[PDB]
Amino acid sequence: AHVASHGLHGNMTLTSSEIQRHITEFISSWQNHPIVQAQ
Amino acid sequence: MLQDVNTVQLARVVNLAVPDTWMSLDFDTMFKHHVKLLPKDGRHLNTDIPPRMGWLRAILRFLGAGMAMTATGVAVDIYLEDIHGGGRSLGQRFMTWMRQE
Amino acid sequence: VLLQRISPLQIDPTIISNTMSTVSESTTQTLSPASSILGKLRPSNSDFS
RNA sequence: UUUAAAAAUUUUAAAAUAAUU
Ligand SMILES: [Mg+2]
Repeated sequence: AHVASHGLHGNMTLTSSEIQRHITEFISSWQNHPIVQAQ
Repeated sequence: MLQDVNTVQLARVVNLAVPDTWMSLDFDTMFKHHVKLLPKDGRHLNTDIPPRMGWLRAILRFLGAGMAMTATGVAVDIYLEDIHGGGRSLGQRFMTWMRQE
Repeated sequence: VLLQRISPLQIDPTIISNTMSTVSESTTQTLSPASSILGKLRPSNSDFS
């Protein structure tokens, strides 16, 4: 689980740090939104 | 006006010189041929360096040669391994410092 | 086990590395087939049983 | 049709350590 947390999904040998940080910010943004969840 | 100023700024920001004890040895060919910035099994997408940041190869050759000369035994071929962040990110880190002068 | 004891073959997964390190590809590019297969393949003589 | 070579200058003025004339 720790190495999977390291990599994008496992390895990090197929993702530039540019796109990697972009998608990390994207996922962190959509993390807790309520789309992923009186008479 | 010639000799664009991306080199003087780094030369003024960083203080990395050849120590005293290396004066009797042949460190020049060690810098040139035996500290390789292309890692052993090819490209990595992390060790890539942007085209307009050539000064970073200097610091990389520093760190390779020092880490190789520190250990006992024989001097060995040392290859670049991985840069956390990335080539461009580390270059931007050095470049803000060079700019702030 | 006894196949390992008898067989003359010997799997050394540095052939793959030495053949993939000679690939010519640029650096201003966000994809690299050599690195991709080296990651997918992971040559290591840990478990070739 | 895309990439890239990037400058190797000085003699660097002073203060400390070491070697020498
Ligand atoms: Mg005398």
